[PDB]
Amino acid sequence: EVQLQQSGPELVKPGASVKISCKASGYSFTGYYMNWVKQSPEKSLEWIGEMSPSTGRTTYNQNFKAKATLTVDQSSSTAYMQLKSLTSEDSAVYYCARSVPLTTLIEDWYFDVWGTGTTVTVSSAKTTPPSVYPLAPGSAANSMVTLGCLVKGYFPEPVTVTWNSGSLSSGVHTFPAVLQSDLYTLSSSVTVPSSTWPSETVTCNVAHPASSTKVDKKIVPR
Amino acid sequence: DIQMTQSPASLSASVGATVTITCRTSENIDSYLAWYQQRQGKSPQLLVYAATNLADGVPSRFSGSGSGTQYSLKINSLQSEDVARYYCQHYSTTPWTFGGGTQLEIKRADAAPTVSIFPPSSEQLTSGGASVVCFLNNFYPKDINVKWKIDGSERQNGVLNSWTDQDSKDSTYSMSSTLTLTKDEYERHNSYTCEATHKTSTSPIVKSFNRNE
Repeated sequence: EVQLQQSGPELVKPGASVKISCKASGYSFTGYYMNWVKQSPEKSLEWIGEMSPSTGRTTYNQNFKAKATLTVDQSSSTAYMQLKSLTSEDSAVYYCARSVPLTTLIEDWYFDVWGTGTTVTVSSAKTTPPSVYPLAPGSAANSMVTLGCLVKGYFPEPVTVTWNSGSLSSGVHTFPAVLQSDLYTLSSSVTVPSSTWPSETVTCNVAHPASSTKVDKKIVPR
Repeated sequence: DIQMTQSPASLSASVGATVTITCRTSENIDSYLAWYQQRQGKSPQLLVYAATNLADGVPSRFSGSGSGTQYSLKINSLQSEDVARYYCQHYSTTPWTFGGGTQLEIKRADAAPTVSIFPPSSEQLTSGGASVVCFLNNFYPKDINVKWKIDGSERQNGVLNSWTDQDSKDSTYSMSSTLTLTKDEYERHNSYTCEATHKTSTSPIVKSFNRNE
């Protein structure tokens, strides 16, 4: 029931600013503190600061005092965080997180509900759409066959991949993207019974929201 | 800033095992401590607060203990859904800080990789590029090393590798390795080899194709 819907992924230039949103549902929004946490690519967690949605009152981690500003909109049950003068250090996933009610005498300051997360990328690298390449065998008739898609030369993350519009999900391995020279490569493999391919259609579907692109690639033999 | 040091960095145990993760603090934090779980690709969830209080809805196989500068999270009868990173956090004096995390994996029986290799697509060759891809799927343990050989000579430049996280059904790992060349250098050669070392084979695992043969 309690949910914290955050805003979408961001690509920002190494001088600019960004404002992240956190929409609350299933509880009295102004009744509980709201916190913000950074998660570096190295998967370390850093507490940025806390805001009271009720009184506007605020406490910062001094390391973020120059970087972060926390704001509120009570009418829409939404908390905000702006990050100023961004550098590579600021590329991270940012979470909003609910703590205890404002009426607690108890000394328990835990984060009991975490937001959906907002991935922030800061770089001067250009948004580039993916090339999608089919991976098919040249062996004819194993009882299982492995097919794949190679998604190359795109920026920024994320790309998402499905097989047969998500209806083919068992035996799929979609691999983490690897950055080289400001462009990503990702691959995905799918293993199917050899009785079903090539007699039946297998297609990888690739989405790259940043560049407004969706690609379908049917895997054909040879 | 209170330093929070977790150990071990990585833990591997069988389904049904009891496991303990430790969090050591730079100050007596008087049990003002929380534990969180975070599964791959997901937001963290609260497990334990005040060092020993189980958060509601959390499975009872989880427990916390500690005092002074040493705190522990314990999982009785480890389950495959417990594969995740675990973090401790203090709330004693500002600023609140977190440990570096502990990653838990399920220990299972050794599993040999299923290896598939793919020449460049005709589509890519039209761009003047050529990627050869090797999949090494559903193996255990995670430790693997991949080398590329072209006409028998090891090639290191232009190789990109990535690993999946542990599979929630079968507890294996998979790996992908892509060697990218130019269409021109790709066409100067015949034999393309993906070669792996893994504990399930005494000798190197060799997967090749001949361009073309």
